[PDB]
Amino acid sequence: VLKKNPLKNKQVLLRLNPYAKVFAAEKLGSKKAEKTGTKPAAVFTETLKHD
Amino acid sequence: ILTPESQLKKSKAQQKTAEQVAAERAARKAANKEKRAIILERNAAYQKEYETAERNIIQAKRDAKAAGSYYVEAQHKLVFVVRIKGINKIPPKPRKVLQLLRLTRINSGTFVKVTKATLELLKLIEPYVAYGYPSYSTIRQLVYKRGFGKINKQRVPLSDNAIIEANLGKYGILSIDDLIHEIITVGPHFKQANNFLWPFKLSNPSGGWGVPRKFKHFIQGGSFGNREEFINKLVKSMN
Amino acid sequence: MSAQKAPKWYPSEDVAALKKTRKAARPQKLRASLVPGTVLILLAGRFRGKRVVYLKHLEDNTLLISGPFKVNGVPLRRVNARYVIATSTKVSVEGVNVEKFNVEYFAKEKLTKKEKKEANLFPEQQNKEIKAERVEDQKVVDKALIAEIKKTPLLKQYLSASFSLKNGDKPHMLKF
Amino acid sequence: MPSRFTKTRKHRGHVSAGKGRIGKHRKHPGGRGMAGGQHHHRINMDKYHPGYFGKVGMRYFHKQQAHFWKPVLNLDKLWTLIPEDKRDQYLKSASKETAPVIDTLAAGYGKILGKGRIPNVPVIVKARFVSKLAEEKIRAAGGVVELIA
Amino acid sequence: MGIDHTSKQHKRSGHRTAPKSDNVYLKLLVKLYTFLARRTDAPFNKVVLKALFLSKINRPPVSVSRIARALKQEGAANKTVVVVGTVTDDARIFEFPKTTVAALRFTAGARAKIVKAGGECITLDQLAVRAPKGQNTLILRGPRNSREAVRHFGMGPHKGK
RNA sequence: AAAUAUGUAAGAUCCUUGUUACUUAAUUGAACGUGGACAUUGAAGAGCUUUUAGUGGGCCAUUUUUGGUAAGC
RNA sequence: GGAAUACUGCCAGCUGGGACUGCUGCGACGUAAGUCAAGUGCUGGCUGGUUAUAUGCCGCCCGUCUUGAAACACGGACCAAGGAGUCUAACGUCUAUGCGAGUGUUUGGGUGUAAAACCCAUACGCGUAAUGAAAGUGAAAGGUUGGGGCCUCGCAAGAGGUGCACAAUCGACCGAUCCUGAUGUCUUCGGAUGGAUUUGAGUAAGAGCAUAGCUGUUGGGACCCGAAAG
Repeated sequence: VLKKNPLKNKQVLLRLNPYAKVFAAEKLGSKKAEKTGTKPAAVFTETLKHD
Repeated sequence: ILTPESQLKKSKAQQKTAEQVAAERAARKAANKEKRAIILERNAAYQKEYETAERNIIQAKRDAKAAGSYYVEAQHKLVFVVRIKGINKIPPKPRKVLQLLRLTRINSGTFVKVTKATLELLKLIEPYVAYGYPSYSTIRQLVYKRGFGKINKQRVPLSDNAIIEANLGKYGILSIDDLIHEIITVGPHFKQANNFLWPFKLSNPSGGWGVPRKFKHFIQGGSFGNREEFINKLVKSMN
Repeated sequence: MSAQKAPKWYPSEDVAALKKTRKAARPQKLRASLVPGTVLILLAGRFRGKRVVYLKHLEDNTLLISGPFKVNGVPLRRVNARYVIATSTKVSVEGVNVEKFNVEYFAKEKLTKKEKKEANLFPEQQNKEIKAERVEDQKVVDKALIAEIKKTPLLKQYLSASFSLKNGDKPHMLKF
Repeated sequence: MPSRFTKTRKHRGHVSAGKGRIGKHRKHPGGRGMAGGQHHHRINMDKYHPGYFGKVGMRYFHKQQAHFWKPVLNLDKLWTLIPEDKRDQYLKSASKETAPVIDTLAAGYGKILGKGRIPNVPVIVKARFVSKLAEEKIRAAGGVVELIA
Repeated sequence: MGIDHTSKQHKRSGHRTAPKSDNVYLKLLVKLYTFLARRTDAPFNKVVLKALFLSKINRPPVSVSRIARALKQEGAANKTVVVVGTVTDDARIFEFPKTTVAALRFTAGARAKIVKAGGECITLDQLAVRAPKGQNTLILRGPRNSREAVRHFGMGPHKGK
């Protein structure tokens, strides 16, 4: 019946991670893609005044 | 001895199955980067229709009283609630509603959504609390340091590994950027998203810029009460 | 094990990792304050001259200098000053090694060694001044203002320094 | 605070009626009678108790009836029958319906019911000399209730 | 602060591995159960363990009559009876429909009657080996709690008012 | 009255089929009960039992008071 | 329309740098060789207490009495030793543990080493149903629901069957009452049926007894002492 289940372990120990860049590779994907991606960024704002 | 050793190789497969997920996340993250652009711009976009419509609006308004006719903006905004004030000299009353929001101690935090009913319940809580909308970014900074792990496991933080691979999530994507976007938009079962793990346990403010007087309201000139701008400043200090 | 409570049993050698991040001081800190590293020289005082390798900061100023003397010898400092300005040799220390031990040729090699950097130094001293140079040496602190010039340059000079530091030691026991 | 007299509660289980009150039975009269002379006992055992025992203990001589159903005096089966005045019979164990339990046992009864002959699978319900009351043993000898030294 | 949090801490746990074990066998047998429960699926084996750990108030006497009607009488067609406490002898129906009965303890008469009827009387160790998954099993039963040594206590017990 | 108030302050499954009942004209109805089928902002703050102890003399403040000129009444 | 910025974001991270650390599922440079995060070296040597100062607890102590104790409330000069929940009964539990719808054995006899011990006949109770002044009489079925569970399943969900602890809900019975009372015998009166009731009992509300160490309760002096007393 048993060999159907396992062992062992554990293991947290630290967690306090951030900004790095190395831990900032882990906390992200997106924020790395986005990281190129930002501001908001363009144009136009002038009409809105001018009016 | 040979045969269990072959079982150890299989663990290299498990090493692949999540990574196949990693690749899925990279894509998800790329789509959700455009979803980030929208969260930032939306507030800005509302303002454009007023601006476009009205030359009239500004000059009359600084100089004199009266208001002009034609348009008007409605607004939603979700909230974040932090308990400044302690238990001492209060009824259990109001305390049992704190326990309901899940502000267990001072420098506890809970997010709340946009509605009149919460506010009315929040009114009994009120002299417990500074509250307001923190912006898209300060909330990102808020999750990273203060967030914690779910039940069926203890406290394990919101830190990098633990969100990407773990965190339950029936409704939608748990991953760090996806989860944060999704609560702020306050769409479907983002109230189930805001069934966080459970309270953010905030640091005391540095410099006491987070503490203007406990005595006072934002109208008295203190900390108390609703304030969007000040809550983002306040949370930065809670770091 | 077994039964039956439970003592030990030993271990180690592990870790782990860093690497880009290995590096970042390792030239550097020099970058903030200017200068080369050690070996550093008496320009001043006297005109022609001299060498020492900076074994210590007890703190900055209070600095340890050395060379050889197992028997009768030659001297040695802890000093808060008296005379020293930098050269163009750099190690991967700043300035930590030490005691006042050396010995085999040390005084003499360091003496031949100096000639070159000092000979490089005196024209640049004539080019700027000399009498003035004492007042700089007297300081000791130091460092920012002007770290220059050339000299020409190292390979042998490093060899003495590396040795001096290694030399600075001793083990082998003794009663005197 | 104690002595033990303070506290103790109260000294003796009284003041329980007076001021205090709860529990037990309190406040008596009420019946008394029979005295210490014309008194106890009448022994009563359920027919299930012999019924269980019907298989072990038991092949008990004839007549007509079967392999397991056996005639048994209930008087020889009940412990402490000899100091008892009379021995009385009850009624069966459990098994579906309003419920039977099969034996065609029966003898030696010093009292039996109208719900103890009837739901017992048809029987030779036989009563003892002692049971009848209308028993005559004017002089002479026998029936005589069982005694043992 | 406090509360719910204080209340949970204020409680307790939960079972508890039984106070004293006079029987050596009972001390290892219970430990064997937590052992089996944890390596595999079996919920019953984990449940039985707690009950063996509690004293007079958890451990159930079950009678032959109570087995005979309940699981036995052609219902399910002959499962495994897990009697946590002990069986007691009390039944005659010219019993029983089989069966493989499991318990900590049996009376002599109970073992005797059950083997003659069918199955095996099985003190639970033999059952655990052959059945281990714990399917085709009923955990039967209580009482325990019913009416003769409940809060029917203390004098001339203890009705309604 | 209307209170205005404010704390409060209790309060948040359906259908069909058959069979039974029922109170009330040999009279009209529901509603009962069953048997069978169909279809539906919160989070451990939490249920029950046995046994146990220290009272069974309080105090201050805040708010709302009632007596008292008042009072560390 | 060019005209700082209030209030605000990100990444780009440049850059000065203190104080506390030391087998898992990955994300990132690299087709390639493979590697980057999570979960430190080089020299000179080889602390607890006790006497006395700075600063703070302190408004002793410890107790207790108290709403409030330093108390101008109460007790003790100092120290060693002595100095307070005892025994068992009986009732109720808790807890184990052995036989179990009965279990239980004084004392004899036999044997016995130091008393002890053991075998057995087995002196004698609360259980095995109850009511009640007493005559007298005397029964076991059935669900409804949640949920522990199996199987039929599909399987990281789940329902429908089938069996039921348990508790809540319902009825139904056995005695007691209270009331019609057959069959009838026919001096006499013994008693089926059936219902309502309150209470007590029985089935799915079925089980102890024994000793043990312990708690409570009454007790006996009853945790100890303290009084004038009769």
